[PDB]
Amino acid sequence: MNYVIIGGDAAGMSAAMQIVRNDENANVVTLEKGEIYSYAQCGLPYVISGAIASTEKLIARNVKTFRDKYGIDAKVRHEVTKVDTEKKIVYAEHTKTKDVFEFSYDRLLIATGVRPVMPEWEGRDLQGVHLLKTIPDAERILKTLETNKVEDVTIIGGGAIGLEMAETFVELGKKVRMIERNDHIGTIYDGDMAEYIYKEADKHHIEILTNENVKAFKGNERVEAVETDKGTYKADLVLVSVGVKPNTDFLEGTNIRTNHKGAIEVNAYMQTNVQDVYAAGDCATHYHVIKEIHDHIPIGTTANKQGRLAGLNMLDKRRAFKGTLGTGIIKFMNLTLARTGLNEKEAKGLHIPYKTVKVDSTNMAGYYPNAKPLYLKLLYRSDTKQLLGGQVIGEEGVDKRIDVIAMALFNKMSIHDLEDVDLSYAPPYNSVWDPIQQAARRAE
Amino acid sequence: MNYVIIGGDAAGMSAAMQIVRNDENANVVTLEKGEIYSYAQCGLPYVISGAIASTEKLIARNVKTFRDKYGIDAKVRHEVTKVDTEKKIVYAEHTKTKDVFEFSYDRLLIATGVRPVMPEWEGRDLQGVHLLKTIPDAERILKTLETNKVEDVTIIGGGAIGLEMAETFVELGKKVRMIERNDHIGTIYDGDMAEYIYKEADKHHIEILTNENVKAFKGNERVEAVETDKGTYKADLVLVSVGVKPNTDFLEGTNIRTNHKGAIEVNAYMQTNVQDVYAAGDCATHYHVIKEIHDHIPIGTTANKQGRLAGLNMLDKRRAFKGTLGTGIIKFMNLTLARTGLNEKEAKGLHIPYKTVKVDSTNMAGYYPNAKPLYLKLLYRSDTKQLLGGQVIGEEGVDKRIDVIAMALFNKMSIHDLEDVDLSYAPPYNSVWDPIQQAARRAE
Ligand SMILES: Cc1cc2nc3c(=O)[nH]c(=O)nc-3n(C[C@H](O)[C@H](O)[C@H](O)COP(=O)(O)OP(=O)(O)OC[C@H]3O[C@@H](n4cnc5c(N)ncnc54)[C@H](O)[C@@H]3O)c2cc1C
Ligand SMILES: Cc1cc2nc3c(=O)[nH]c(=O)nc-3n(C[C@H](O)[C@H](O)[C@H](O)COP(=O)(O)OP(=O)(O)OC[C@H]3O[C@@H](n4cnc5c(N)ncnc54)[C@H](O)[C@@H]3O)c2cc1C
Ligand SMILES: CC(C)(COP(=O)(O)OP(=O)(O)OC[C@H]1O[C@@H](n2cnc3c(N)ncnc32)[C@H](O)[C@@H]1OP(=O)(O)O)[C@@H](O)C(=O)NCCC(=O)NCCS
Ligand SMILES: CC(C)(COP(=O)(O)OP(=O)(O)OC[C@H]1O[C@@H](n2cnc3c(N)ncnc32)[C@H](O)[C@@H]1OP(=O)(O)O)[C@@H](O)C(=O)NCCC(=O)NCCS
Repeated sequence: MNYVIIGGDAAGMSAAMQIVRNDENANVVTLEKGEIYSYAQCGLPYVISGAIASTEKLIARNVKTFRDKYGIDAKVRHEVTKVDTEKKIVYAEHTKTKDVFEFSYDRLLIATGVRPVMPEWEGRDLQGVHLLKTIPDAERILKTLETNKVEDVTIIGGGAIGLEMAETFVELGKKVRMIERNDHIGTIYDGDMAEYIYKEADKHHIEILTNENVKAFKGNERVEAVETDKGTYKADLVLVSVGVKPNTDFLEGTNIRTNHKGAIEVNAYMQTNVQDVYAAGDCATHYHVIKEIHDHIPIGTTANKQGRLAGLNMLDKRRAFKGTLGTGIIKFMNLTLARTGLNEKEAKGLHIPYKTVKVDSTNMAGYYPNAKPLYLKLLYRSDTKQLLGGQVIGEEGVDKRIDVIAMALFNKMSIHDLEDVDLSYAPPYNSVWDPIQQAARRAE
Repeated sequence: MNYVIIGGDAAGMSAAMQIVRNDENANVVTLEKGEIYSYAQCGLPYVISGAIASTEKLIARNVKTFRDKYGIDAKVRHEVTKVDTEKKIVYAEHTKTKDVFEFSYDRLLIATGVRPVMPEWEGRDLQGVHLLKTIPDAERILKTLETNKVEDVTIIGGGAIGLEMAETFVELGKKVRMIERNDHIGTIYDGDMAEYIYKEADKHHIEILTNENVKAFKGNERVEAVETDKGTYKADLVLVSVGVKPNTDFLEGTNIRTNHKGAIEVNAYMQTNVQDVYAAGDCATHYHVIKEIHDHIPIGTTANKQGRLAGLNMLDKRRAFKGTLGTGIIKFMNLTLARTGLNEKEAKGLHIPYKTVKVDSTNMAGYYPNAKPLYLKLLYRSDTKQLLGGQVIGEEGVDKRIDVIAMALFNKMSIHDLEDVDLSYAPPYNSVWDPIQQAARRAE
């Protein structure tokens, strides 16, 4: 009956909505550190590029609707600093006044996501050095672009956010450099597939520096350069995108179990090891359908799914989380980059015996106008032929293929079974055998 | 060792290639009535529209390649007129010289497809009255368009071909009318989804006539009008697209079993009831994954799969055909029209208890530029919640959704399990919950 939720975004409010819809007696208090509930972080790079009019467009439901329409007691500017799991009390600080409030719970959900990491580099705090996570973050980047002469941009790190932001700055007419981390090589794409990414970057004049270590950001009051172990380069704006950390520091002393990076362990039902405490989203671990271990792959689709499940389970509407597949998709310049399941680094790290098939193909009938190349790779088990993962790169029809591969991994299909599926074909959409099925046929 | 195949297209040559690849000693004779092997009938409307340079582009493999590279004794202009299943002899008549040849078989495959039906209308034979099946057919339509002054085009019938051809003639700048058969209402799309098709046709000034019966085609040497039971309309070119008949006429007298429309019955292994006689493609029946009965849904994806399977089984590499889902996709003007599994007419005819969910949604994040409307309908069993079928209509991202639905149907998934699949999401491709999942959530 008293439900407390910490975090006011995808996971926390997916949970809140379930409770509110399915328990009319429920007293729901939500605790959010900032001033903005339920917004699409994913739209941030597209507001910065100007493709979306403003950050207000990213708001999915405001705090006024949560309060007035749904009877949720949604707090803004409340940062939780401590949880007492024996007394069942949450302590929150008002972020302006610093006055302390306490909230009694019957069931608690931790839905506090992750934060971007800023390594301990000289110059970290120079004006124009940025992280990107929140609407205020995006506004500070725009403010730097508005109030300065920005021509050279350096991105530290790659991955989804780094690549999307490279595109965003290219589209804003900047000269973009990105300095990539070698600990992140092979983590998303195999090396033979990442080649298409390097080619596309190079084609659009995005300089990618490999095997080079940042050491300081240089400047007086603002950044003007980035220093690495191999040079110093002019930069008028630096975006740091090198990793994330679960926002779980405040739970120190609660006995709530955490993996090595600080993500909260959850069982099938979003429950922690501590009675009546739950977790969901980027702050929690994510059972992996193919690894069969609790991984950490923080994304918004998983966050919404786990938050919804956590709400249902907190109402005792028992329902197991089926897992994540590690699915990810990125728009990068002219290319779409998609992957799901295990890549080679992951399969090797698990000691799962696998083979691969790679096909350079087209997204549709080769004779049809504007058929575009499509590169597709599948991993499958050597013994049982179970499909393990796929990576797809090209300009069109990539999302279709990764979604089909995601479906196959979800159903634990053997690679050769993909040959039997009655997928759609007409000349404007596909070939009579889909690229996935042609790759399946080449498998042993 | 002596394999005889009748039909030199998708099913027949898919079989041929398997036999040739997997039996070094095999003597393969293929018998094709026309002069063209292995071509994409699907590309024909797109050659006619000018989108594809010529019919030559549609040829996948030459008879010269089959003969020289693969050692297949590929005959052209050989029309099989009878089969003696006791003596195991195939009788073919040369289409020009009328000479008769005998071919002895150890295993026989019938891969003779369907033919478009021309009802017995006065004027059937007027110049400018056309069927569309073969490359010569497309050439004759082009000849009519090149010579004759064509302004008004009438299409009799609908379905994929009628719709694709209405677009083709619009793009060639003609005034297009379609006269639709009421025996085919609800057979492909439910009435509520067909509405989008009528709106789209009307939008582009394609006049569609309903509950109106053709009576005659009028003209001198060439066609110039179409008469129905309600009027007579100018037409300089008529395309008739009212149904297909399996090309199995010639088998009368054998004991080879056929369904009511003449399609040859095949078991799991593409075998007829007659020892050592197989069938595949449009001339055969198609086991339906969801109906659990042998249907007839002639389409090129199925023909290639069945032909390949027939070749394999003819070599005793035993492999069962898993079935068809009745998947179909059409480009029509600005819309993509897709369906798979059962629609309401099919579910009702089978007495399967079902419910439906319909969602008016978008293909991607609503705040992202050029997000387009997406209309999606699912049917599911009211008892077990098994997904039964789906129809998807919209401008972009329709093929992706139907392929995901096809995968779900293939795996016999419950509608609510769709909520748990880790499908891809980024703002340019989808919403955080795919439309399929939002519809799934609305189901009982
Ligand atoms: C630039 C960018 C692009 C992205 N693109 C995609 C994409 O294309 N596809 C995709 O699926 N995902 C994408 N994501 C990720 C997706 O946005 C997140 O996974 C999702 O927001 C996670 O939801 P969550 O509720 O777990 O955490 P969050 O959305 O981070 O919400 C956590 C909330 O908790 C609050 N909080 C933290 N600590 C406390 C505390 N002590 N007290 C009170 N409140 C606290 C924070 O203020 C925050 O609002 C992207 C993210 C970024 C930054
Ligand atoms: C305009 C059009 C558009 C299409 N679009 C699509 C689409 O978008 N997607 C899709 O999946 N499918 C599409 N199809 C259907 C697809 O083309 C067919 O399903 C596929 O060609 C069927 O292959 P099949 O080998 O069984 O029959 P066919 O390809 O018809 O081949 C049978 C062959 O047998 C020969 N033959 C017949 N009788 C005899 C005889 N007695 N003796 C000797 N030879 C004989 C014929 O000459 C023919 O070449 C389309 C068809 C048309 C006409
Ligand atoms: C906005 C947010 C609170 C969603 O709240 P929600 O109420 O769960 O979602 P909706 O408002 O779409 O409502 C969904 C429910 O209403 C039901 N519903 C919606 N329309 C319906 C209709 N017309 N008829 C019947 N039922 C309907 C749905 O079936 C669904 O039911 P369920 O929850 O029992 O499965 C949550 O997603 C959020 O905070 N998001 C943050 C933004 C975000 O997603 N960020 C990550 C993006 S990277
Ligand atoms: C063209 C046609 C003969 C295909 O013949 P095919 O030889 O089976 O097809 P391909 O040439 O693509 O060869 C496929 C085989 O080679 C193998 N192969 C292809 N490239 C390979 C490679 N690079 N490395 C290893 N193996 C490869 C495939 O795995 C496949 O093997 P399998 O048959 O054992 O599964 C047949 O589809 C046809 O006649 N089509 C008519 C046109 C049509 O499709 N019409 C209907 C469209 S509507």
